[PDB]
Amino acid sequence: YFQRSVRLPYLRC
Amino acid sequence: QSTIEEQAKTFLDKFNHEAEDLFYQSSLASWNYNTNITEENVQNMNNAGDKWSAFLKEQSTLAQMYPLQEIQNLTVKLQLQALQQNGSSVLSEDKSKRLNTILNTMSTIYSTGKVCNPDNPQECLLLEPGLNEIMANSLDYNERLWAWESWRSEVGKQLRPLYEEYVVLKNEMARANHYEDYGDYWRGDYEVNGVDGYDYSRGQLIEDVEHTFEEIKPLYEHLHAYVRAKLMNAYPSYISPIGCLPAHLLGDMWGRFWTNLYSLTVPFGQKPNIDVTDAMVDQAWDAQRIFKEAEKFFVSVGLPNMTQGFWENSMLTDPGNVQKAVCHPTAWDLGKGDFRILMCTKVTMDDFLTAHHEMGHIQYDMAYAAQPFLLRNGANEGFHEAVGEIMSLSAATPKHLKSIGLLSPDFQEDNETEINFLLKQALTIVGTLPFTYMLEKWRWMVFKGEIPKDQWMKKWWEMKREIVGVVEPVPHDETYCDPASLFHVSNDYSFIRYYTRTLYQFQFQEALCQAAKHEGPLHKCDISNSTEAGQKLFNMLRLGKSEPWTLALENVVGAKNMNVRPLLNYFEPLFTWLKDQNKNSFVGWSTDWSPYAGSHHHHHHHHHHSGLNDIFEAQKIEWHE
Ligand SMILES: *[C@@H]1O[C@H](CO)[C@@H](O[C@@H]2O[C@H](CO)[C@@H](O)[C@H](O)[C@H]2NC(C)=O)[C@H](O)[C@H]1NC(C)=O
Ligand SMILES: *[C@@H]1O[C@H](CO)[C@@H](O)[C@H](O)[C@H]1NC(C)=O
Ligand SMILES: *[C@@H]1O[C@H](CO)[C@@H](O)[C@H](O)[C@H]1NC(C)=O
Ligand SMILES: *[C@@H]1O[C@H](CO)[C@@H](O)[C@H](O)[C@H]1NC(C)=O
Ligand SMILES: [Cl-]
Ligand SMILES: [Zn+2]
Repeated sequence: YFQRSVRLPYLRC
Repeated sequence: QSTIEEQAKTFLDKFNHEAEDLFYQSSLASWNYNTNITEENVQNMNNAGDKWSAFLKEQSTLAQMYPLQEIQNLTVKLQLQALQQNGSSVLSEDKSKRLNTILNTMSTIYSTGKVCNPDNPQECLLLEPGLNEIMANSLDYNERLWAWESWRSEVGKQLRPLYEEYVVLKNEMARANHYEDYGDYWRGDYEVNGVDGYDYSRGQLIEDVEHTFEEIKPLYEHLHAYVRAKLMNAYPSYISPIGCLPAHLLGDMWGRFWTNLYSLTVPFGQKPNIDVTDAMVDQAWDAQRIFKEAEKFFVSVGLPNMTQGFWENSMLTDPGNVQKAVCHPTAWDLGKGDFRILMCTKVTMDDFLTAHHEMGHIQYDMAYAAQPFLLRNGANEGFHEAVGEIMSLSAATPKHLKSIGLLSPDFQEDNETEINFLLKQALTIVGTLPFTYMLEKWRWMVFKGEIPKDQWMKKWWEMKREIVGVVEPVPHDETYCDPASLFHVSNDYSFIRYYTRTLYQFQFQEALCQAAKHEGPLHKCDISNSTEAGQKLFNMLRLGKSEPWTLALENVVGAKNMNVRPLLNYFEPLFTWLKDQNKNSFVGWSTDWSPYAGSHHHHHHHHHHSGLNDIFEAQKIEWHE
């Protein structure tokens, strides 16, 4: 899960 | 030639155009993996993850050129401030690879992990949907206990070593960014600085969570005791009337929600079933119907329709035995007017309410689409979840279920349907707050180093027993990693957002119903057909993350912080009725009684009436006013 966040750009599906 | 602020305007516009293009591309790759699970798609998704995280590293490095104390324009200063966060990139190229591999290994262990019938090795069951089917629908203490223990010893034990290493690396990353520990890093989401009276410090969050939890505790005590008495009616020899509920008998794999217990706990089952699942199947609703109905709910309050792209592109059902999908309800904002929802919609009230929740996410996204890139976000991790939850608060009311033909036209409100409804809601909403607080406090304690590794599981179950009133049916040594048996733990998601969300939503529902001119208790409110309330909501939604969550909250509800007051008012009739119900029962739980070590075949006693006389006296004195 790609996000518009710098701290957390990518989150595990 | 050019001042820092003009330089920064230029930099941010370059960043925004490239970031929009790249983010849309990467999100398309993510969509491909989540709808079509293939290695070709994993490879593309991972490649895009590299491109994207590396891009944000470069742009974060570039954003440090422009000092924040040389910036007048606030819209510029906020963007730069967000960009100046180092994130997890601070680690070495070696350790970053190791932590990424750990995260992937844990996520794969969770999603691929399967337990097989001991008598039939060739036939196995995955967590989704095979094991969940049991933990939701089974009534067998032994089948449920098998599934629960099996999952925690087959896949949990695989996760223990990885989680230990993961904690070490996460804490290295957090301290390298001048947080105390990874838990403090996570609490950083709720941080506010430089907004004068709207500031909020990271340690302040724990204080507010625990202070608000206090007032949840009595209601939870009483709901838990009523649920205990009802679960005794269904598992006769396996529950003590003074003990924590066994973990495997709670409605899902963890007791994260007590929602599926409703069929057993229904107060007045003679009255029509407020769970419209049965009605949903007698009316042959498919998934398309569920989402169209939700759309109608949003248009009714003056919000827009779903885009042509939404109906074209969304995957609203499980796509068949051929191609596997990630069946986790999610709302997709990819930019360029592209909004989707991925949900493997089942014909149940659970997915009806979820559909409303996830479409509420799409409303928040569509509202703040006009904001600059990094500010196209909620005011904190709990805001999106609260937005989703209030929609289900309206959708779940019997009033509303009647107006959409799930409850018959000759459906009368009464005391008993009101109690039915409040009990069900509390099963979903109150039952998860101790679960969530306990889990997150365990994690926070682990990351701060208050819990050594020799006492990971010991303390996990101490805290389940104490905070939640749930007891393991099987003793668990440190080879177990029970917390990582939940997705949010092994896939590296913060979890306190569900507690904060849960308070926000009622705070929101209060304010909106005032805007809707609702006379009546907060739990009979349905905001449908009120553009006035929809307007009041949209004003906050289009803001996005343009201003901090203290102010974003205050603008709608009038307070700068989390409030538990509305939540108690929502459930007050049920609090009264539950207290009356428990009048002759016990309330609370012993931390010491356990399924495996609480049984005693009462062959011979020592006193005439055992201690029951003393127990009556001691309980009289115990609850004395
Ligand atoms: C919101 O308003 C709509 C439009 O009036 C309601 O839909 C009507 O409901 C009545 C019953 O009250 C039916 O007799 C009509 O046939 C319905 N018309 C349409 C076009 O749907 C809807 O029930 C209202 N919902 C709420 C929650 O107030
Ligand atoms: C801040 O910059 C934006 C463009 O990035 C501009 O539209 C806006 O007017 C500026 N605000 C102020 C107060 O100058
Ligand atoms: C880390 O972030 C700070 C500001 O948050 C920045 O000054 C620094 O250059 C970054 N990188 C480090 C400390 O290596
Ligand atoms: C939403 O779509 C309906 C048709 O399904 C249309 O009548 C209505 O005007 C639309 N609302 C908005 C706000 O575009
Ligand atoms: Cl557990
Ligand atoms: Zn959601």
